[PDB]
Amino acid sequence: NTASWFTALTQHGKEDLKFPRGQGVPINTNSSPDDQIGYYRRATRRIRGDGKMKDLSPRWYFYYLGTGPEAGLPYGANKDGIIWVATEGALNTPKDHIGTRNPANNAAIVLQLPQGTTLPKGFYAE
Amino acid sequence: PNNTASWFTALTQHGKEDLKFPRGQGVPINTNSSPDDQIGYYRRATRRIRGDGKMKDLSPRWYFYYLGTGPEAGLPYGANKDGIIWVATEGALNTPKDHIGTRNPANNAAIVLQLPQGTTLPKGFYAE
Amino acid sequence: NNTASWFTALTQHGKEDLKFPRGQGVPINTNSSPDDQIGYYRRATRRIRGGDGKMKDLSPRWYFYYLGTGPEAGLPYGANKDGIIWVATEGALNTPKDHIGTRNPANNAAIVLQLPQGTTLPKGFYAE
Amino acid sequence: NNTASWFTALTQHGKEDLKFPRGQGVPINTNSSPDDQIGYYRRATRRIRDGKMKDLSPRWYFYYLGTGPEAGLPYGANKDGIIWVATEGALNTPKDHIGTRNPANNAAIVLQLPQGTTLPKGFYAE
Ligand SMILES: CN(C)Cc1c[nH]c2ccc(OCc3ccccc3)cc12
Repeated sequence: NTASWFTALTQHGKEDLKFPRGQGVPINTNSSPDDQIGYYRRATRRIRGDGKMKDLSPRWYFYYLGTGPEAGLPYGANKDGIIWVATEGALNTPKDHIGTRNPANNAAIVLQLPQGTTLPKGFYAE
Repeated sequence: PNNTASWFTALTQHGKEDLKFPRGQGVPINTNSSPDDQIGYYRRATRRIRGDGKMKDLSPRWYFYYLGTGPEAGLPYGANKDGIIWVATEGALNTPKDHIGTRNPANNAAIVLQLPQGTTLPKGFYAE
Repeated sequence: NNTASWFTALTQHGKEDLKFPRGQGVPINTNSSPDDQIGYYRRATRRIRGGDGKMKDLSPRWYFYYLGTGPEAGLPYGANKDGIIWVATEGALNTPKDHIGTRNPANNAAIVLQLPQGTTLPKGFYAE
Repeated sequence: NNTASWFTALTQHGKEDLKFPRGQGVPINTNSSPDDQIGYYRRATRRIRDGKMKDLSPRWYFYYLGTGPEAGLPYGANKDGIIWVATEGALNTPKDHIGTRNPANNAAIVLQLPQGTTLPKGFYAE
């Protein structure tokens, strides 16, 4: 059982998450500038108040390049539910030394975006 | 700064009943806490949202706060107030849990809420 | 002998594999104890001859089995195996559940798969 | 189906082949139990193209007992390119519950040995 190192973004709108070029990577003080590159993956949630199934707001979780459920996807690969982000000067190499989080040992880092970042309409952290 | 929060994620109600747990159950599991500390209250949070152009009432959410902490930190166990329901396990202490306090959401993530062994939640409630 | 899940299958009508948040996803079984609430879903894929005469896959079915029972009775909880996903209810014992075992359809109907109130499912799956 | 070691490789830059003392050599995996700390390293030499053929430094990959390209080998099995290792407290049972890694959805774990572990000469975790 693995997990993102960070908490999620919640989507309230109808369109997929998308950051402008050069933003989107959560702050992690234990990472280096080389490490600042990854993807957000959508997690869908469904529940049962009597209209059978109700789709809740999707959530989007960040994973460093080369880790997570899509560890094998190269940066920029087109896949539904996957969107790519990177900071200027980050290296296009797998971040196996960071890997993913095991919740039995570490709670998620509160997701925080760098000063001046623009979240698209409808998206909120926590 | 100046951000207070429940230590746990919310129980959302899509049914019509207020939250209620049979006496002895209903406090979420917190591996960083003792059985003395298993006492507190859920508190109701209302919300609206915008479908579009429609002042759309949303599903109530309930948040757990340990006894003596949170928005009703001053209220004693069992005090009657609309939007507040009480919960505790057997053998928990009727003492304020100031050492646990509330969560700083900038500093710590919420604990996803899970009722302990053999605890069901009323119809129309779900964790998220 | 040869046996069956105690429960009817969950069919995957979406691209997403079956998954549940920790604590969630064990089928409701009034004949069962909170100690027993631990197991796995196993994907069963069927092929069929299509109208063009080529084999083609049907929608995958996911069958629940209590821990220590069924086709993967040898696996400990959390084992890594394609087509196997794990579920456990808060406070279930990580012990093999050989006392409840698997079903003989000769003398036992399957229990209609029902998930506890407030269970979050992935898209493509439906909770009756 | 086609899988990979859970860990990055040990590269043999020298002429010593792997060998650890009693109870040493199992990589640090916090998603495993004292029961599981048992398995083998398997050599993987690669060949590269002045226009002749060329060996590179052999890469040793760790596979838990019961898993990998030699999953049907019991502990202590004698085979060229196979070295065996176990921690005190481990079980001599196939660890199919760990299995091997699909790189599509899991990054490699950087191979790390516990403090005090002794390595032969010429061996490095790149
Ligand atoms: C939150 N967890 C602690 C749940 C967990 C309990 N017992 C496990 C055994 C294996 C596992 O994941 C398999 C695995 C992971 C990394 C490397 C090899 C194999 C996960 C778990």
